Amino acid sequence: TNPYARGPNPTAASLEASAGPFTVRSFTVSRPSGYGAGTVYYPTNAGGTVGAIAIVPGYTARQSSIKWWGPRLASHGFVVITIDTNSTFDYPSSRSSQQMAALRQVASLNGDSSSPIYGKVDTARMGVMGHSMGGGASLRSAANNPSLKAAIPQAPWDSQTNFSSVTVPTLIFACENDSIAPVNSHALPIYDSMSRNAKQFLEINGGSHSCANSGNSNQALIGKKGVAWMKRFMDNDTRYSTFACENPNSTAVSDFRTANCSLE
Repeated sequence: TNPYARGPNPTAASLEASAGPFTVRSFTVSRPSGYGAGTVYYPTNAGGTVGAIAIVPGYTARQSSIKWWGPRLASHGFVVITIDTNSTFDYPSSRSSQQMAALRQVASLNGDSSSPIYGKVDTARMGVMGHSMGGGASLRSAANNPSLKAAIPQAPWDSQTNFSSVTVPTLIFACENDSIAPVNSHALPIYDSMSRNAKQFLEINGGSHSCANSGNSNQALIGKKGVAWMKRFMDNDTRYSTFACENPNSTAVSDFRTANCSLE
């Protein structure tokens, strides 16, 4: 039996719903260390320790742009920290350092008797997500920290596209009509550079640059795939292998690619 498995057996409906089975609470980090601000979302009743995920917004953006992931993931059994960066003008490398600092503070708070997440986190199981320059940050975090269990960059942007050293299971969300981080020069080549990992590419049909941000019209599909990816790879939960590795068969998807994804 998988010591990391949490929650009931998944269905398409359970993954497409606004919330998973678990009750979610949140709090603001009092003295953020290494980043600007943070909100921690956590399940109150997960039935065991859970992995943690740090999410970074893009340039000139704030927590609001990515915060829909907080409740969506936490309600399926993850601790999620959404952050503001030291400056909204920070570039990917700086964003990556702050993303890892956010994971470190979640791990420290796990050992803080006064924190709401005291003893709730399996601090060996961590993941990274982020939008555009925060997606580049997540890729840098994965390349520099191979012990990370999963990475989900959305509409990624960086000054380079070669992330060939990444061995972390990486799911890239791309927005077909993105004019800020065009898929042909960003998301697609970044996806194609990784030959050493489980990976996936899901492009949203007709999507603009913000197609996976808070308020998007595809939270059923995007949330299904993000939660399934984190379940399969952060929890080793093979109940989610089909949901994580399959073509979703959606008219909202204009391009789907995947490699080294079990599907068993």
